[PDB]
Amino acid sequence: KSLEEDDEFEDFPIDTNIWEENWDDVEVDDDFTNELKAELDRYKRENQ
Amino acid sequence: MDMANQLLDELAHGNFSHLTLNLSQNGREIAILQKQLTGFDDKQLETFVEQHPAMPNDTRFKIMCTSFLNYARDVDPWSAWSSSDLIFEFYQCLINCLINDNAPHIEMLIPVATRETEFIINLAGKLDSFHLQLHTRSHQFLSHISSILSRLFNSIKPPRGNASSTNIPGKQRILLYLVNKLNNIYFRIESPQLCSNIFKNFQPKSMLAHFNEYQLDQQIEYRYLLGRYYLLNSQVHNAFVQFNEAFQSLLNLPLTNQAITRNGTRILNYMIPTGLILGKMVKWGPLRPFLSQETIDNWSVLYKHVRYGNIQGVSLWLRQNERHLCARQLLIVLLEKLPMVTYRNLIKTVIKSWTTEWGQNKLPYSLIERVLQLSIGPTFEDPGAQEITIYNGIHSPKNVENVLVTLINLGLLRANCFPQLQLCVVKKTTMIQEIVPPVNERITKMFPAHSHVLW
Amino acid sequence: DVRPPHILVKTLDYIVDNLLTTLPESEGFLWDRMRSIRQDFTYQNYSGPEAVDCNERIVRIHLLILHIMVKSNVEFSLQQELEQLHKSLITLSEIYDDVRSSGGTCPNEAEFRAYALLSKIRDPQYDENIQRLPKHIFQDKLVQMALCFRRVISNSAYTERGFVKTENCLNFYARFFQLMQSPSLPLLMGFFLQMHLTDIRFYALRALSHTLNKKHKPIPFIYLENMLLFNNRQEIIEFCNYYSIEIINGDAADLKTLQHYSHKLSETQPLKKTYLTCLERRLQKTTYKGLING
Repeated sequence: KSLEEDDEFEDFPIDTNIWEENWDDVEVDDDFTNELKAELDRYKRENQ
Repeated sequence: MDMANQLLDELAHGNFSHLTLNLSQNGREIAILQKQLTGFDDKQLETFVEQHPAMPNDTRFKIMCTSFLNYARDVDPWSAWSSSDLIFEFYQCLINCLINDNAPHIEMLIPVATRETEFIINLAGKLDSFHLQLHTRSHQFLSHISSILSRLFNSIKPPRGNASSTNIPGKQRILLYLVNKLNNIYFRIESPQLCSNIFKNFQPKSMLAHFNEYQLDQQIEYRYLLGRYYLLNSQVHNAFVQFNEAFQSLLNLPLTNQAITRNGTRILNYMIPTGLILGKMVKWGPLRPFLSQETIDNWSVLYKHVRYGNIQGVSLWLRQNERHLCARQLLIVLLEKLPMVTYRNLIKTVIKSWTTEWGQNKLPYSLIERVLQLSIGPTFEDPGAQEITIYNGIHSPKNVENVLVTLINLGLLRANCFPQLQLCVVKKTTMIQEIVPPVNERITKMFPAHSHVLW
Repeated sequence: DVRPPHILVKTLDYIVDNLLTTLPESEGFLWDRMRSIRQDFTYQNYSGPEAVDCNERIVRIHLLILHIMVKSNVEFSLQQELEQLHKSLITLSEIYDDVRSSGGTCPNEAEFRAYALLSKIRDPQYDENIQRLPKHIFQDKLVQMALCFRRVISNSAYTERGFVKTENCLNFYARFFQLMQSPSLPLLMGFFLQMHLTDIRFYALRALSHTLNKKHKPIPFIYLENMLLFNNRQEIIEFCNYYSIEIINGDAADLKTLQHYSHKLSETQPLKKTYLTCLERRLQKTTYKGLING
């Protein structure tokens, strides 16, 4: 159990793009972003 | 047949087939040796080694042989503790036979030394777990092993500038092996800063012209430990290039064992938060074989909170994940360095609709204060949480100008501040990247890491 | 020649009882004698309860001395005080480790883990050490407070020979001065944090100056005094004069004239240590002996 959970590498007899190009352009409507946009609209309206 | 005389012949001619502390490989021969060596005092064993024919005229080598005879004579296979003095004594003598570069049978002794090193590390952990019952301080055995391996590491010299041969001496063949073993020991004894001497003297001692010329597995483990060290010193970019190159090199390895998958998981456990601090988010495709779906879901929740500017989200995620993040030394650095990315995305979404869509060049402090009221949520001052916490004591929506000032100083927001006007002026434009540039490029330009390929 | 533990306790009791109020005239006497108590503990290789109690209350006395010497004009330089305070915190940390390894507990450990977190407030070593301690030590309100201060004080632009800048630091000066005024802030911890007022103020004005356009008017002294919690105007005037910040109209600071990028000027000595009026006011409402006894 400790060999598999410990941060030290296990011993084994020895014998690519993985990152987002840009997550700023690929925008997805989020719940929090919806409440933030609504807050921007309400502030834009109380401050006319 | 006299088995002690036979063993002394083998050892005198560099045949170390039975020279090992592992009784699972040496049990029967060591038992016969123990029955035949019973009777003889220490001086008689020392004389057996001293007067043996063809024995190398090396005091440290003869001390090693005599120490192995004492071990074989007095070993108690039923008690690992009672035999520990013989085992560790013989191990120290064996490593002492490696300090001299021209020691007798050095090339044949090196594999023996690595084997016995793994054995004695396992036994040292085993005995350190019983430090209270053994009346020893914490990590005493393994620290002793670390001292031995440290002297061995110091004895390894850099190559002669005009060397006469391409022979890789076995002390150079195990250089990176010894570095990773020693640094792993320093991590397990919970004193990882001791790696600093080991990291500083690794490349100067190496004869290899390129770091990629070592075994790629040792390269992966070295980049893993170096990244963890850098991260212990809050150097996020330096750690990130090491975790990243480590995981790429692991992606090149053929997936022979399950332990390779778990090692990749160990790399990702640090590469995901380190990358996220630098404004980088993984594509889970190439990470499916190394991460469970629940881990991906967790880091994806944190990804959403950071991506859309939810500080309260980030602090809640760190609060729920506090215990395993502290175990991997991850909580503090994330608590400190995720907020500025989250703020960056918050004011990113604010400036997008406010400036590029609604055509307002000015950002009043009141607007950003309401936005921070939504993002931060509750603070130490607010009721319902009357005790201060790392998750409610740091961030407050009152400090609009401070957040803006740190965003501009980190190069994450290109804007001017007006404190007496209480507003923040950005450039009148429809392109949002001119106001809020890509965060990873800005961070990496302000904090240039060392060469990801070491040498 | 050496005091056993129980008379070291008797001696520190004598000090807490009879020397604390002798005030900055007895600072050298106090520091030397307390150092002698700790040295007597090291002479006997004793990390028992008496050594813990003595090092703890001695640390508290150091924290009180930090504020007392600075409130008055007596000493200015607290190098030896901070050195012996730090060494005492290291002793306490080691003893806490040995007691935890033996299965015991120390009731005041969390408080002095916080003080230890404030001894070297920019050293990541103490974050590393605090993250491997038990959850009740880590989640203690005092340790949480010290951690919050370490986060708000972190600055990616902190400049000093031998200091590697780290990414995405907060530089939350406003939050720092908000927490320094908190009535929940333990007074001795505040005294410890007063050592960084000048640095935090310098990097606050630097970071703010980088955001102002070239033709921006000087920042009024009222705004900077409420923002940085200066005790009076003479302090912000002496602060600007120290860092060569041009004072326009006698009340405003022209932040673009701040040419320094490090709080520590290369040739001159550091500006003398200062204090906060709120913490002195809190000190006058409570006794020295009360603070030292917890």
